[PDB]
Amino acid sequence: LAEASQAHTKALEDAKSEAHRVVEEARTDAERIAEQLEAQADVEAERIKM
Amino acid sequence: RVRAEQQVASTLQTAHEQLKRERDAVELDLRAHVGTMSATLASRILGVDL
Repeated sequence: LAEASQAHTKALEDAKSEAHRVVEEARTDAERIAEQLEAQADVEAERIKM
Repeated sequence: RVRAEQQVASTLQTAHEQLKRERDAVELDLRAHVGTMSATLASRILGVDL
């Protein structure tokens, strides 16, 4: 019982940390996509200008 | 896209009108040479200076 009680919170904090890591990677490639998309926006704008 | 649209549409309208003003105001000044070019065409078609 003692070892299961400690392993519960161990797995809990491990999941917390790894999930924070994954959502951080998501919030990274999110702004990556935002960059790419605004770039495409301005190139389409200049295309229509020409 | 719409920004690149409204701007090009407005400048297109204003350039069309400006080119219309160019056209009507330069239409008749070149007719100073239509007479002499008709004359040289007649000279070519006859084979004489007349």
